[PDB]
Amino acid sequence: SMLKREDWYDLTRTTNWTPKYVTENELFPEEMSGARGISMEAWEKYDEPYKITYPEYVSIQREKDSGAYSIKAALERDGFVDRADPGWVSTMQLHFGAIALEEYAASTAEARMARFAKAPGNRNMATFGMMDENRHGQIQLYFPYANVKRSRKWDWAHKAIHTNEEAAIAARSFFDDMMMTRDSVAVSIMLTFAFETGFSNMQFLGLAADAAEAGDHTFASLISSIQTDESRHAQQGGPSLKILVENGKKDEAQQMVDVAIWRSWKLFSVLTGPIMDYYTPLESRNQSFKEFMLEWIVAQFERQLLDLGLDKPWYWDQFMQDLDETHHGMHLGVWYWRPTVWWDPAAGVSPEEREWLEEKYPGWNDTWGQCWDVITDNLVNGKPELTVPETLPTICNMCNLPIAHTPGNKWNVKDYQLEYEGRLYHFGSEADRWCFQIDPERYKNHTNLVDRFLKGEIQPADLAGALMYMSLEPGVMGDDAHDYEWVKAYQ
Amino acid sequence: SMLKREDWYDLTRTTNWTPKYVTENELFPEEMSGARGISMEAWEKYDEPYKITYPEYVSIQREKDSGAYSIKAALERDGFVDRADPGWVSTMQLHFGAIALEEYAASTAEARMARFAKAPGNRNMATFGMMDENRHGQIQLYFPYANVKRSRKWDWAHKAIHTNEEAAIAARSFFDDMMMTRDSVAVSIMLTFAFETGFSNMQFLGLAADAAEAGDHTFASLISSIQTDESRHAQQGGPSLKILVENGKKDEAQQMVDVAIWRSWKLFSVLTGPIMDYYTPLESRNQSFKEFMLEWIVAQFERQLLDLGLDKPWYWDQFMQDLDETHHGMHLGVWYWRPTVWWDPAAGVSPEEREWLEEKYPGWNDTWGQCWDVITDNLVNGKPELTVPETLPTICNMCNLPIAHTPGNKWNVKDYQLEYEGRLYHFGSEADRWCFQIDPERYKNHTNLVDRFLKGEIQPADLAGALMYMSLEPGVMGDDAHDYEWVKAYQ
Amino acid sequence: TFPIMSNFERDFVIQLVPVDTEDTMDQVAEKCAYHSINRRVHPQPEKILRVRRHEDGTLFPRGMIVSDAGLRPTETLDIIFMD
Amino acid sequence: TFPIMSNFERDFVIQLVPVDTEDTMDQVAEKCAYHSINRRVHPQPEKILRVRRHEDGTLFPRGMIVSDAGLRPTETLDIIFMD
Amino acid sequence: ALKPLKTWSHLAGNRRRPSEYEVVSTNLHYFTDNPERPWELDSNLPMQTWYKKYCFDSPLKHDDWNAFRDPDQLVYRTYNLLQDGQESYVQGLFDQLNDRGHDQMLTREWVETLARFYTPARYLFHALQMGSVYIHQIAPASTITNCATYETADHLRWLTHTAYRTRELANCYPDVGFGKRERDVWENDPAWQGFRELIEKALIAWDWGEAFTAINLVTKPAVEEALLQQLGSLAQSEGDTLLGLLAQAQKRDAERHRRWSSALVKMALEKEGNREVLQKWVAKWEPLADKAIEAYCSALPDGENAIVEAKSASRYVRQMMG
Amino acid sequence: ALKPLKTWSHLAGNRRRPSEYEVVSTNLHYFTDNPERPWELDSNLPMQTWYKKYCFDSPLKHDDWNAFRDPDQLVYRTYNLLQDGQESYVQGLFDQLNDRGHDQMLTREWVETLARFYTPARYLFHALQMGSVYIHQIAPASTITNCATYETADHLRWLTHTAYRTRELANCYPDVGFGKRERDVWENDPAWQGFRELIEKALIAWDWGEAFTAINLVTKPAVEEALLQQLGSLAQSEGDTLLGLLAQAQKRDAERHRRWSSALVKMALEKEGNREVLQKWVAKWEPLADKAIEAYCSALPDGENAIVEAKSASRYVRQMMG
Ligand SMILES: [Fe+3]
Ligand SMILES: [Fe+3]
Ligand SMILES: [Fe+3]
Ligand SMILES: [Fe+3]
Ligand SMILES: [O-]
Ligand SMILES: [O-]
Repeated sequence: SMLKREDWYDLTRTTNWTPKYVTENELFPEEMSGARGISMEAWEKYDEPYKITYPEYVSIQREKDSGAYSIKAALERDGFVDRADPGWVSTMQLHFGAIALEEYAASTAEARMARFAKAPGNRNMATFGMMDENRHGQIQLYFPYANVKRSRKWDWAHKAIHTNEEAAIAARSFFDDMMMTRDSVAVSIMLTFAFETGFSNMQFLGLAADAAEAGDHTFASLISSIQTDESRHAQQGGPSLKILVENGKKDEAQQMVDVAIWRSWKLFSVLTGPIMDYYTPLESRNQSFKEFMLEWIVAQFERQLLDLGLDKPWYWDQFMQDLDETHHGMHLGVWYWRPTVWWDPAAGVSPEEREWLEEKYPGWNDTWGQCWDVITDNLVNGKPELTVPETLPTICNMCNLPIAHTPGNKWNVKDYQLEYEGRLYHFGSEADRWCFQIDPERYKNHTNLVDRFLKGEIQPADLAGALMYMSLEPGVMGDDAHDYEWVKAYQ
Repeated sequence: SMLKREDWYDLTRTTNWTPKYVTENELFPEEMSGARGISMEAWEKYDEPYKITYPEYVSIQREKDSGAYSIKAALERDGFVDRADPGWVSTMQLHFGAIALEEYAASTAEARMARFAKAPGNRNMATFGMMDENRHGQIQLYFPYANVKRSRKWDWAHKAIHTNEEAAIAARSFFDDMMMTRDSVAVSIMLTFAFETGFSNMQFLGLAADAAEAGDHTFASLISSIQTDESRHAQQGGPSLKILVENGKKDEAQQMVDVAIWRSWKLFSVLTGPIMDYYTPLESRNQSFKEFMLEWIVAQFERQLLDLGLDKPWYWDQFMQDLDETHHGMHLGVWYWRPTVWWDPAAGVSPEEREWLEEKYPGWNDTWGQCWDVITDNLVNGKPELTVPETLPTICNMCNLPIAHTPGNKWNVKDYQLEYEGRLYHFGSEADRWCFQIDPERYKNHTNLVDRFLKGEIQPADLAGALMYMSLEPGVMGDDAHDYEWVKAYQ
Repeated sequence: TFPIMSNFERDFVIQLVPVDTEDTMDQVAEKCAYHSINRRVHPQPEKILRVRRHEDGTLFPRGMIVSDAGLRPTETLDIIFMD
Repeated sequence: TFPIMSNFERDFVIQLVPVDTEDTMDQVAEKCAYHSINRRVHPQPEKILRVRRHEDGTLFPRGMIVSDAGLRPTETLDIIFMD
Repeated sequence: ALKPLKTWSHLAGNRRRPSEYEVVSTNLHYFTDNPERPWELDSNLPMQTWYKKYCFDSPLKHDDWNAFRDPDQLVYRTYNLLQDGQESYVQGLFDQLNDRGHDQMLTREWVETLARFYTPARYLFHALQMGSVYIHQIAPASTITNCATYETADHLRWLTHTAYRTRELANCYPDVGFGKRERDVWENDPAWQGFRELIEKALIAWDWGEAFTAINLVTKPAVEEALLQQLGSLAQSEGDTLLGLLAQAQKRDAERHRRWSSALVKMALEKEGNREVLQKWVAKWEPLADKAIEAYCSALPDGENAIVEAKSASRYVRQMMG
Repeated sequence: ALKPLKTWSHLAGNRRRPSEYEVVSTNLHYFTDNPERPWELDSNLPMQTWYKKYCFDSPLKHDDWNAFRDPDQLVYRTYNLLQDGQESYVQGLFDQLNDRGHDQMLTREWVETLARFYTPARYLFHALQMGSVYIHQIAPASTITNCATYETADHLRWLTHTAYRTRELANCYPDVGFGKRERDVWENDPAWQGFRELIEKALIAWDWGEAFTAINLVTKPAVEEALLQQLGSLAQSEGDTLLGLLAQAQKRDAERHRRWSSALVKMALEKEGNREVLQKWVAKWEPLADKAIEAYCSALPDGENAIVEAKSASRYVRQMMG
């Protein structure tokens, strides 16, 4: 006979001891633990809601991988990739590039909590979390690798984050901030609570439905499996948060959460937004990226927060508005700047798509509709050089994304400039600026793509030179996903 | 450290002992063992080429099932079945019905060798074989069962063999003969060597390619997995055969092999033939059922046989010819008699299909082409009652299949009648007759569908009464698979 | 009544045709063709349907009846085309 | 030479436009529109392109030059429509 | 048109949605459809006669054998999940007790005991395999057959262990003739003759009810209590810790064969007259079991006590089913 | 247009088609791209400083750490296949040695030994977990990190065993205070103080090379030979057959941590001056190891011999890598 789990679980996490031969602060340096003056004993109240133990873990996760890999091998010879709508293929190539090595780097993020958290429950959970992100990175390399002979773009599942291409910087800007450069307690909150619970759990679900809808079962199974691992380690922020409030640090708690959501929001607005509203086929779309947000992301935040004893962030209202406007910005950026990304952006402004865009976001053609009109005339009329660019957009120094908002009729493109020690920074939104301002030393020193150009770091200082600085090359340089098929409809 | 397999394997099969408290013949009754006057010691030379042991078996086969079932579950919600060309759906529904419970009954067939063979190697191999067919039957029930709410026809994966519907009788006629009613040694030869090695191994491969081609991956994976189990137990006839020849029974050996192939040929000509040449889409066809036979089945037989020290069967020549003619017969039977089978036969005589049929079998339109012409005019001209039947075809008393050959121009439909103890039997080919004749007592007593009708066993004795006797009913009664879509092309 | 098996010219399949002890070779052929002509074989009104024992080849006068033919029940017969 | 950030009316995105210390507000606007008119904003030859400091709202006489504008490098400026 | 169903047609109206076990195991034998002609061939073939006589005409009668249900509810897929786990454990033992040279630590005496009492059990175990596979092929329902199907793999499982361990012992102790001597020990050793007679005679009881009883109700508990319980207790008290563990592992298999045997008996008692039928077959065979447990255990250290413990433990299995 | 490749671009021209191991493990860390600014943020953040100093400026230098290759070649998928097998075996043991009430057969003395010497090892084992996870997050290559990743799960694996076994012992022997006493034994028992000082001090060696050495080259063999080899030999000679087996099972894990540690050392020696660097750190830490093995083993039955066997067995691991 075996014991029932409940009977022994606590001894797995009864692991704290009073050091003597070194001191608490030596063993738990504040820069890595972030114990915040709260005591060892008071972190021992840390109690995770979802519990697992070594033998269960290795047993379950063996199954998950047998499934996934068996399916991959089963479908391989049918080469579905070869026929998929290239809106899809692109969706995928962007995902692997931006995410695979960040998943990997997440294991280190977890590794951090695993060594430096004063909460023993947290330490062990983090070890599994660590194993989870090891899987994710590994599997999300093994899968794209199936496709390397199909196109060089797939090599980017690996290269992307080893480059200075705009997206890689935006990516590393976000992850390094949330999960690589923060103390243990900070990480639990800014990564597992804010980002993983906040966003990627529901995104991964949505992505898996989309994959299925599109007929890529290999990919549907992939995302779907990974998703099953999320809560096991995503849980880790909750208990941390409780302990901080219960213990008179509601403000610091509050602040990291504010920062965490905004930065996560901005990355999300360029990686998921444009896919939902432009790369997915018109018939395959269940809802708008805005409908998806409200329903599946935003209520959940208020739910989560009220329950923790926190308040909605100061910017919440703006956020609500920006749902109508940001991602259309983000999308227009990427498409217009397409030879500088590693997949083929789908334009998504065929007529039918255009009225869908109007239904979901009333006021669209009279704003975002304009710019696209001009682009369209340009390809109608045989002058398509006026739909690639000849300069660089202003990059926000926080999110490392283009500063952009609504234009046309209600044009309202704003820039939240700030001067700080005889240098001028540019901020794509109020919230981005405020992030820098509350923690200036964390960012001061850093330079985004435009700064580097402006400083002579990119040589030759023309567009072809920026292309080599970003490791891009013909064959990976992005063009219109449908080869201007949607053009014929205006003529 | 563990031992290497080679070191201990022999002791797993060193299991014979000299009984004392009972006698050899009591423990091994000749009707179940078929030791054929050959000695215990001389059966101990029986040496299987493909070796496995318990721990390897349960370990490998665990993997095979994790794969298969994980894939089934993965694709389920996409309901591919709902859209498949109904040539496919039909192919499947016929397969499950005719095969699933015979797979099951095969475990008993194996169970027989497992208890009654004097060759110890054979006994253990047969135990695994037994486990293999347990799997096959089980899995080939679990899979169709996914579809029971889609159509009652799927219930037949289970019902079929519990009925007196023509195919069920043809089926049970073949299996009961080869594998349920023969001694241990007989079975190894007539089932594992002649049928499993001879036919279903290569068929299962072919079926899996077809499933994939058709876009049913669930099914492709199914058949493909099962196929991986075949040789492990299919091997069992070879060593038996060697021992019989090495030991002066080349003739008995010879004879069971002759019988085994013909009966297997005939069942194969109605179950696989018509699928290859009529239910598969025209573009999805790699080769003709005749090209497939020669290449993948017939050379292999000569190979196998020469190596064993046997000769090609007396009928081999005829067999070669009959490849041009039988299955087209078989197909025409089924389609014309369609409300009496449990799936929707695909006509397959659209023009393009018709020239393909001519390419592969030159002389076709001037033979099989005719009957189909008349059928076609009949649906062109609005009289489609003349394309269902009002009588019963003459059933061969051996294969329990319709007596049929080439008609039209070279009409050559023959019947190999035989009178035997004041009753007249009918035989669909020379070989079928000869099977009865060399072993009359094995068949004498039996009555095929026509006999039963002719004797008052089917009441009311009209066509609607035969339909109830065969457990068929509207909703499972077979109609044209494409709903006469291919009709429009003549008008 | 009597059972026989009908091997109709240019058809693929032998069938079961009940006939009557009193039918003529002619009326046999009528009963047969019902199940083969205009279902699967083309009519030939330039022609006349003869009736021969399938076993050995023996041809039957158009006018004799079952009873006179010395037939084994269930017996297979050819139904051919002549003039 | 001088870097500035161009906030062009009815465009979505601020861009980097090099100009020269000697350019007029007028010639600035010429350089800007190159990257926004007929790429993404419709021309308005019923109109004239003015130049205002983005930070605080301040409007610049069509004829003054960079050097006279007291500009912080990299500074963002509106490029609007008037008459 | 007949409406599409919720489940298989033979399982309709069942309150609760049928399980995987029910879906893939129930009502599969078809020879039970025509007891006047089980097989699609002449009704006078020897095999027709064999099934009429030894399956249909069993004195052990029930109106609906398809009713039966394996309490462990085993299907091919769940069988290998269970056993692949249990093999990891046992191969784990072999692997690691080897590393440690456990075989060298055993006494000259215990080695001699292993060769007389432990190795030759490949013959006994195989004969059970044969026995249980005969049940498979004559039982009157697919759910009955299936239980016999898995038990047969279990039986071969045990033969395999013993096979493998015998090499290892021949490797460590080459002059003992392990792997060469077992047949003559099996055939000529008083300690084995009890068992061998029982199992030879058992293997020619063709009636399905009688084979079930002779094999699962009388023979198996006796082999189980003697070769696994008694020899196992001895192994351990004598320093053979591998076998003390090996045996306990196989007894899990036996315990499951008991669980389904028990349910089947529970099932036959729903019908008057069956208890007597079973009891009468037990009382035919029980004597030969006693003979077996006496010839074997009495040759062990502390002989009589083993005899008395086994006799009553194998009896206990049966008393519990009535 | 640049042509589609045969494999990843960093693996081009490699003679042989790269393995699964190579595909999913190699060249993944990106902070090693800009040693002047590892992280996409201000280069003066504490975390930038931490990686510059403790990763980039290690005295243990190599031109291309990404070169490194785990000889066991472990990936997440093959890790769980291996360990799910090995857990089936160990949970198998717990399950079945329980059935048999193995815990009741142990002597009053051995129970007292289990509480002093066996249970408190949850603290030591967790500290190793902590140790190995620190290596993960500072090592200068993803293939180095990965080896540390799996070892960390192994470490938690061992903590888990001990956790579970401790309940079982508290269940069988409630007045011993098993599960309550361990912290004070860990903190106040001379036998533990050797180990505890070592491992506390080890856990603040931040330099990646020094953490590798302190933890994998000096601390682990000493914990391994003392808690697993020595206590395990004792368990068995003292009737605790479960622990004699438990320990041998965990030593398979240790042996693999040795295999990769060994390869990494083999790798550092391709470069002049590294041997001295390693040797100098060993000679800093080795004394504290000796202190640990003395405080612990000397309190065992046959103290001095254990001390002499452990001292030389842990030394032997290191001599074999030069
Ligand atoms: Fe992840
Ligand atoms: Fe995650
Ligand atoms: Fe099969
Ligand atoms: Fe088979
Ligand atoms: O993640
Ligand atoms: O089969």
